[PDB]
Amino acid sequence: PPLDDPATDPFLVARAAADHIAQATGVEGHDMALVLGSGWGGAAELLGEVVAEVPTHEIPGFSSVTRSIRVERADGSVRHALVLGSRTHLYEGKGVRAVVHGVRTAAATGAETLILTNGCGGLNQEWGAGTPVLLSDHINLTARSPLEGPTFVDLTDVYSPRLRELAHRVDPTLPEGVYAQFPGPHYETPAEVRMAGILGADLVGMSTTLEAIAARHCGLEVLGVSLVTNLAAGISPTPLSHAEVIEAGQAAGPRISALLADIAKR
Amino acid sequence: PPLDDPATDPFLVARAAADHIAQATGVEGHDMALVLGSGWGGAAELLGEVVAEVPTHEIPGFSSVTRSIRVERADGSVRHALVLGSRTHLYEGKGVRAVVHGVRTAAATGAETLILTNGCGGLNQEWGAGTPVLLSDHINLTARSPLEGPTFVDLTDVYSPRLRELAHRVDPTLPEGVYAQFPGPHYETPAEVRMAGILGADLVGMSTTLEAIAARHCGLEVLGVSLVTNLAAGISPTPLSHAEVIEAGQAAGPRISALLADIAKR
Amino acid sequence: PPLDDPATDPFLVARAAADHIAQATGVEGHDMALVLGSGWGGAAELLGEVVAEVPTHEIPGFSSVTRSIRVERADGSVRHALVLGSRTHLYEGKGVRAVVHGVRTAAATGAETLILTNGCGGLNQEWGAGTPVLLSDHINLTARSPLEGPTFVDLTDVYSPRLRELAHRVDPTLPEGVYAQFPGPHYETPAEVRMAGILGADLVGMSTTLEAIAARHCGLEVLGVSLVTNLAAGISPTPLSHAEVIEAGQAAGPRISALLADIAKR
Ligand SMILES: Nc1nc2[nH]c(I)nc2c(=O)[nH]1
Ligand SMILES: Nc1nc2[nH]c(I)nc2c(=O)[nH]1
Ligand SMILES: Nc1nc2[nH]c(I)nc2c(=O)[nH]1
Ligand SMILES: [Ca+2]
Repeated sequence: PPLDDPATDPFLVARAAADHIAQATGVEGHDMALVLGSGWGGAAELLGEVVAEVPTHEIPGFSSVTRSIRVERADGSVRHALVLGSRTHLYEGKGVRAVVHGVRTAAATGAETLILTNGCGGLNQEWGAGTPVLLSDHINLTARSPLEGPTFVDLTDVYSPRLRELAHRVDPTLPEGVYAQFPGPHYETPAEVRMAGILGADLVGMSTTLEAIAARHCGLEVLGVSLVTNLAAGISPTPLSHAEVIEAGQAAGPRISALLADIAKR
Repeated sequence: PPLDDPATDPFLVARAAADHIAQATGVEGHDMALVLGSGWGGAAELLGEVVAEVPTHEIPGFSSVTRSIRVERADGSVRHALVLGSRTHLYEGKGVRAVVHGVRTAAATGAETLILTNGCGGLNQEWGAGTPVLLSDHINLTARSPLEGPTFVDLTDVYSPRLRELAHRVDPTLPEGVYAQFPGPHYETPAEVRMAGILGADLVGMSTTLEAIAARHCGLEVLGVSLVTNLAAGISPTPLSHAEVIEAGQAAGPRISALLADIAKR
Repeated sequence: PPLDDPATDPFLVARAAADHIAQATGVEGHDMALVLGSGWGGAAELLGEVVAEVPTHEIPGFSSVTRSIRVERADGSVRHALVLGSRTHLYEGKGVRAVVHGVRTAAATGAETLILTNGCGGLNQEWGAGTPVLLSDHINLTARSPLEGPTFVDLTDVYSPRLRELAHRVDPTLPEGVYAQFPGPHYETPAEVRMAGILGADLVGMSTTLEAIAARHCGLEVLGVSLVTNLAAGISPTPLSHAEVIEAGQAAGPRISALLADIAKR
């Protein structure tokens, strides 16, 4: 049944998603899932040997290619990473269920670990375009929640200290920040960015927190990595050019992809 | 007509609601109404003589028991209190009309006083779990409103000085606070809690302000009382276990039940 | 097709609107457009010669009178100002598309400059009721966006410095401030007002920013002018009576329409 239909149980569709993915991939269960956001598009190429590719629109609940990858750890053991193909934003109007469907499907496949990445604007002048920042916490400014009902979930540690420790083994220099989510799709005015800051955020973007609350609700351990696309409006006196931003964004691709693939082995 | 349809006038449903109530109870008009939040389930047991109980889902506009209670005052005269059953939340996804329908039903019965109570997280460390707090003002962070048109209504004193005066005669030690309504149902993150602080809140919860605005627009005097369920996330260095919370919550039962009962007689 | 039909292209409907206007008015294109807000009702009477009046409920996508005005310039040339009739608020529940249809219809007629006016409450005590204020930036607190897709648009200078400079050649005494948009229609509680102050706003109201973001997306140069209806709740020690507000409101009429006429010539 259609995820859009309020009578529909969202987890029942995630269930059917998971069961399709297992049949189409020959992988009974996965161990971790990655949501590659703006800028990480090739961040999974060094994850490992692709085991299966599933036309994403073919999976229950969805509507480009979801990948199943054998991650090989140093001791030789293997994990199975589910790389979600698409991504649906809150701004698309498709409902919060559609925004978090990837996450709940990740869950149903048994992937206890979730890696959420995104592109965003930075409020700390110390982190320029290209800088990856670990999420230490978040501020959901969407006035939305992906949970329906008396689902009183606790968010005291949405972003697992365990996982950031493992990220800091791969690169002890990665800074940490509080990520704030705006509904988007438009960008923030300088007065809005000052606001984000006053409220305590170090980063601003238009995704991830709904996904994160959803995942914690499913009992997942969540790693959150932002790739600062460029300083937020009004932060730097000398704003980068749009071409400069896109340029600083491509430059990061190899580093960023090296990062994920390494963290994923642990 | 069903409240869910934009065509329906929510007030006409309220009217049907109050007419059902006067018929079923034999009480032609109530004088005051009480909404019992989390932790107040038994706060109306010393209120007075229960004259009638109406299964809530039987009153037009709803869908668990609504009560008419006689309040015997000092001077020997009576007052009838309507104790609204349910309490539909914004997060239930049934619409803002469903949220404030009880308040409009109460207004329709002729109540001129509304007491709203709720359970919330506290940000003042002085107010441990079990602490009742009068609302001196609120901050509605739901980006939603109960009013549907160029209905420009004044909120300069949503929480009546008169009623807080009376409550202080009953118990001059009730502190007062500014309450913030988040849409929920998830709880706030340590960063969002600090944020509520930064914005000027002393308390965070998932209800009440929509109801209060609805009420003032209907001309009622509002008294808001919160019951700190437990310090908000990240507030206390030392979290209280669930046993401590549920425990501090039950110990407060006798006090708030006596509080309302006294307040109702005035 | 109807605008609230998600499959409908909001821009096709703007186009259809621009075409109706062109034939109904005889003017092939407009150069600028004005949105008359609360208190600006007669602010376009001195603009110039009314070349045509089109009942609004008659232009595609709408549902009082939309005006086509010839503006005579210093060098003798002329410009055409499309003065939008109506004005649909976010609160009416019609959808964000109907809120910014006016703007999109203006752009489609070829207008390049847009003057957004509104009445609002003020947080600065030096700007009492009747004071016109220019917007230097805004804070959109509605959790909504007029944009429906990966439409990533830069909002670093929503309110054109160019125009604000012209605004100041006309009247060098106009102060500037940051505008906060609440979804409304209920007004703000004293704490919500302090909140807006802490967040960086000098003015609070129920419109403008979604339109502005919409204009900026269409490539329009935006000039935003508020008229302080009166001080925000809890700001002034001695609040004005509603009689004093409406009065201060009308006494500003001639200055306000002189202002727009002079600005319209440039
Ligand atoms: N809101 C918001 N979203 C973003 N997404 C990206 I990539 N960069 C930004 C940014 O600066 N602000
Ligand atoms: N938002 C919110 N609602 C609550 N309800 C209760 I009981 N405790 C809380 C809390 O800490 N936050
Ligand atoms: N939100 C808001 N809108 C307004 N519109 C006008 I006229 N005055 C106000 C005000 O004080 N607050
Ligand atoms: Ca597993």
